[PDB]
Amino acid sequence: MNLNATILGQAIAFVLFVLFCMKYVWPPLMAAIEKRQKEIADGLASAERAHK
Amino acid sequence: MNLNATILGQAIAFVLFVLFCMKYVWPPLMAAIEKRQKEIADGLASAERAHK
Amino acid sequence: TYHLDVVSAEQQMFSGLVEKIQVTGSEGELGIYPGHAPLLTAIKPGMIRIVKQHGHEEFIYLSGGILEVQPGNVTVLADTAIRGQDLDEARAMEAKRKAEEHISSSHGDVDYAQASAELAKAIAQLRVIELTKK
Amino acid sequence: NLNMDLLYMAAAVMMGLAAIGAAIGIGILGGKFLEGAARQPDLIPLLRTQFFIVMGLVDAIPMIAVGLGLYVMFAV
Amino acid sequence: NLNMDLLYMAAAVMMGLAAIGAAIGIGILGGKFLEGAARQPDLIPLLRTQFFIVMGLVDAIPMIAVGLGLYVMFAVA
Amino acid sequence: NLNMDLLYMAAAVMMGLAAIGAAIGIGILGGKFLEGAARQPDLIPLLRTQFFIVMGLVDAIPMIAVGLGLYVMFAVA
Amino acid sequence: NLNMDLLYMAAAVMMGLAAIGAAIGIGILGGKFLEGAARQPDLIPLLRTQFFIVMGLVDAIPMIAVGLGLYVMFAVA
Amino acid sequence: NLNMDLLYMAAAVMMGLAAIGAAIGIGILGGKFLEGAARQPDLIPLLRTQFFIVMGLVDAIPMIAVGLGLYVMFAVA
Amino acid sequence: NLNMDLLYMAAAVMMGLAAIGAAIGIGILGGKFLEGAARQPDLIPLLRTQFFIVMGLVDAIPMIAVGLGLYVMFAVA
Amino acid sequence: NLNMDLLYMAAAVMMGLAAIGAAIGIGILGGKFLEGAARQPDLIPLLRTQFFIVMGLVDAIPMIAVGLGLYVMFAVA
Amino acid sequence: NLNMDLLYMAAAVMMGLAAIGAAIGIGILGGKFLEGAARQPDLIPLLRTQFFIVMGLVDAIPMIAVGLGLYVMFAVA
Amino acid sequence: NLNMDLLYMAAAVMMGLAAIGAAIGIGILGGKFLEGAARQPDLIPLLRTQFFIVMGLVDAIPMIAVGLGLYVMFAVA
Amino acid sequence: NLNMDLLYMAAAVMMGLAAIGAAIGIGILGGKFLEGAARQPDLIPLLRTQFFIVMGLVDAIPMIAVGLGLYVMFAVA
Amino acid sequence: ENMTPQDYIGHHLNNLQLDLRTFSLVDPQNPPATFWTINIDSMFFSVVLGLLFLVLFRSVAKKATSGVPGKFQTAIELVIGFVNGSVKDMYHGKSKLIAPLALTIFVWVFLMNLMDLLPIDLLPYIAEHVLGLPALRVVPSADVNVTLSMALGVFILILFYSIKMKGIGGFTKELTLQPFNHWAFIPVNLILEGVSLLSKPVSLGLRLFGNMYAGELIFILIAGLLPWWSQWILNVPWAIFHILIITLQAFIFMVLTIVYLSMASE
Repeated sequence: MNLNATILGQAIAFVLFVLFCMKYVWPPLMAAIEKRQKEIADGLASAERAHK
Repeated sequence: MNLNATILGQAIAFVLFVLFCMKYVWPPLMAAIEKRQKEIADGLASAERAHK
Repeated sequence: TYHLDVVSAEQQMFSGLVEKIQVTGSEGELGIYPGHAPLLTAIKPGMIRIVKQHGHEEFIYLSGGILEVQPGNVTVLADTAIRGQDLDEARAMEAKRKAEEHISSSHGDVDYAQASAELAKAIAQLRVIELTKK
Repeated sequence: NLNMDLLYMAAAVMMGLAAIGAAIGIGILGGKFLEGAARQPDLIPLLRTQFFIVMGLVDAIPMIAVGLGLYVMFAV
Repeated sequence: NLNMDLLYMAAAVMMGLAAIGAAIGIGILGGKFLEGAARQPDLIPLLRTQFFIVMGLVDAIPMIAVGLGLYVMFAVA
Repeated sequence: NLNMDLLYMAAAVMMGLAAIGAAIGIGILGGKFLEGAARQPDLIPLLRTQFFIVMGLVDAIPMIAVGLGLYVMFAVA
Repeated sequence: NLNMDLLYMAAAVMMGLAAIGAAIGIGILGGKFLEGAARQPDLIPLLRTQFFIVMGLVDAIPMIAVGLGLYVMFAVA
Repeated sequence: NLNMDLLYMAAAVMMGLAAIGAAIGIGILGGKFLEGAARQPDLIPLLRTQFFIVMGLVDAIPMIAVGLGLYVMFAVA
Repeated sequence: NLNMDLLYMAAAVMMGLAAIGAAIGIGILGGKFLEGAARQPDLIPLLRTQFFIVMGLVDAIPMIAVGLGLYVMFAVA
Repeated sequence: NLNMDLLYMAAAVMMGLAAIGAAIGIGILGGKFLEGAARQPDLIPLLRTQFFIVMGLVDAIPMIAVGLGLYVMFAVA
Repeated sequence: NLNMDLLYMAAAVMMGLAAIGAAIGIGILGGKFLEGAARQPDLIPLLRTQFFIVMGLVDAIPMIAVGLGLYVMFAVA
Repeated sequence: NLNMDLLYMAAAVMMGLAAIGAAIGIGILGGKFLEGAARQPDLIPLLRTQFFIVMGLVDAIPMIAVGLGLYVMFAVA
Repeated sequence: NLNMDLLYMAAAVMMGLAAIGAAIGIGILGGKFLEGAARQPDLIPLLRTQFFIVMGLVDAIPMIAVGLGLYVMFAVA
Repeated sequence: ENMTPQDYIGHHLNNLQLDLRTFSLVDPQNPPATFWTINIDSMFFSVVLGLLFLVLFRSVAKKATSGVPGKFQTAIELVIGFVNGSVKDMYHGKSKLIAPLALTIFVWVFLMNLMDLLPIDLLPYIAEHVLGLPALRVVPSADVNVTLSMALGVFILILFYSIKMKGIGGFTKELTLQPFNHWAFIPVNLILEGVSLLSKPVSLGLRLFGNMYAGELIFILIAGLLPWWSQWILNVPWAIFHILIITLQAFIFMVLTIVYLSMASE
């Protein structure tokens, strides 16, 4: 067997894995990143309204 | 598999990473989070007393 | 299609022909349809959705009841019922406000269960005004 | 010699256990389909759709075992 | 010779496991059918059709196993 | 000779597993029939019709295993 | 003539699987019979009739396995 | 050497499977008896009278397998 | 030497099979006992009586197989 | 060879079957325990005492096999 | 030759047991999915997401055996 | 030779039983997970938490078996 | 000498079976534990306590079998 | 390179070690038997990933603000909240150790598993052809010694807390009298509770290992046996599948460590 061919096949397999992660695993993360702050985001503003 | 000195060498790294995480990493992070939650707490307080 | 009746001692709440309905239950809501098995059923706080022939809908909150189903003519013998325009989102907030008061009010476990049911009722009212917007 | 009849026995073990798994997992799944059908004749096509979805998952391993059983048996 | 003995043992274990799997799989599916018919017998012709539709998939593999068990015993010998 | 030793054992595994599949399959389907009969008597003959319909399908693969175990025992060995 | 020892092993596997299949088969069928009797005790002599009719089918294949295994154990060995 | 040895192995497998069959089949039948007893305890003496009838059929086949197990160990040796 | 040394394996098979049969048949039966107990908890001593009734029957065949296994170890081998 | 290795294999069969039986029998019995404890959350101390009564019987028969297996490994082999 | 005729059986054991495990485990989970989807159809997309998630959990462990089974059969031969 | 050959079979049996045990085990909990969610959709993230708790407990022994399977096959071979 | 091959097989059988029994026993008991939450939301700290108490009993014998299997593979073999 | 499928798979399970009694690197085929022979590559990546972890977290922790956090600061406060939530739900004691312990287990095990997704030859190829090292394989959790080292750590914590929170009198009571209560059963009860207690952490370590060893092996198999034009279509589904495994194994090792210390102490 050609070991360089195994590295070729592994390269293509990594590329296609990256392409799935980018489209299905990362955006749930950037969603949750924005969401973490967003879930209690208005909370800080709500505290000042009571003083008003 | 084969027992080896790695079983001992890795235990040092683990214990030391836990001690440093306990002192340096965890208290300042939880301090910043709780300081935020507390502050969103206190605004909701003022409303009840003022209205009464 | 089939017909459903809905009543409480204080009033008839709805009656008419329905292509379909969705109804609260004990272990959560269920869909109901002409072909559904004749399931006599208990009810916890929630709503019923009333989709009449040619697909036109109404959205009723229920305090509680029982959904007998011998026939295709089915009935809900509700303990108390209010529709999603007979209540409003402010009235559902008043139900929630009463629930928050009841949570504050006492230590007793059955009182606490009554307060928790009042919360579930209040959120079911809010949900029915959301269903009414839908 | 002794080699070939033992190959036929190994193929029989793969394709037999595959028969058990593919039969019982669909018996268990189809009974729930039939009770839902008897409860919801209105959603037989919808439930049947879901039934094919999961059926494809149940069959996934047994068909590998069957394809290898045929290989061991006839191609080696 | 011994080759026959081992080929008969292979066909026997293949058909035996096929018999267990196929008969218990249909006994479960059918118990569900008979209960759904008892609850309301108006659907017997309808459910008995869905019954055959599912039972078709139950018997797919076991009849591959039987077809090859028979082949091993009568043509591999 | 060595042939009868292994050929009887092959037949024995064949009809033994067939006895498992046929007894468990009819045990489950029959228990559902008897509960249905207790639940709604006077529907016994209708349910019995359905029970014979499903029972014919349950006994299919086990009877092939029986017929071939009889063949191996009283024909091959 | 070593042949005698394997025939006892083959009869042992036939009668062992037959005792498992017919005992768990009648255990499931009878448990459904007892729930039926606990619900409708005035129906018990009717359910016993249906239970003996189905039980005659549960023991069809196992009494063949015990029949031939007892034959193998005495007549052939 | 291994002829008398294997006779003991055949008895071990015969009684082992009969012990699984009888234990499981009575476990299932007695569990449904206990659940009918819990639902209608004042009816227990009748259901108990039905349990003793069904249990005898459950145990009848597992006890002929044991009898042949003792025959293989003591008489055939 | 192998003639006695394998009798330890014969007893191993006999009583290990008995152990799985008994432990599972008692698990099923006691499960239905504990559910009956939860449904009517004033009733426990009566149902527990019926449990001790039928459990005796569950363990009889396993217990004789355990006794014979121990005999095969300490007396024969 | 044949003396020591088979004794370890016998031990392996005795305590592997005892692992199957003691683990599955308590998995089943304890699930019924947790079901009753959910229906009647005032009963948990009573039901757990009943569960210990039943669990003792479940574990007693496998413990014979486990203790004897340890005997076979240390004292015999 | 004598060496290789057993590696196809090591493969057969790994892929048979992993096919039984993965198929019945997914059968158990999927029927519960179709049941809950029958009670509240609005949830069907939600439940479908939970269904594939837990199915990803169930199938992960049995698949490994099939992977090495392909290694053994086509690389170890 | 057998010191090489048998190790592959021993690993095969280790990863076969590991695959059946792990695949069958969590399916019941996954079932109560999906039906419970369909019944009480408000509690889903809570029940999901509890699900993870019981799932991480079901994995210990099958992962012991499969990890040592890869040890037997690759390190000692 | 050949003897070492059988020791790995013996540990293989005893540990594989212990993985079967601990996986299914925790599956069943942990599904009843999850299921118990449907009716009420005031029991997870209690039930999780009881669950660990009974689960401790479920895997113990499997863990014994595995511990002896480990001793056989590494120390004895 | 002239490696056969099986031979290359071999060299992909072959390991490089350093003999502490001679400071020699270890040959592709001739290991020293002495256990003082450190698996250097897995130590190197293990400690470097743990260093990276502590540098990344300290760089935020020394600056973190309770206003609306920055994009990076948010991704750390998320995992902090996620870990705290898991601890608070399962542990009710006063001890300051348990929450950072949970954190370090989660993030370090996570980063160690993350190595498995890379192309299996990338770093080994560079380490042989650029650096000239006689072997490399990079996934740290894919070797027993680290996972048992972490498990033995947790076992020492389990012992400490069962001794501290309830003493030798209580621990000896629980270990002897349960489950059969009567003093008559103490010799048997010792067996039943002892094998359970000692197997729980050892099982936790090997529980993670039994996944990452097979994980890497599966990638090795797919890269060794199949031709390149069919390697990709069968590798990619395993990589996508193994993402869920790495995430669950990290979560599991954390959660189970909290479960064990909670059940031990309270």
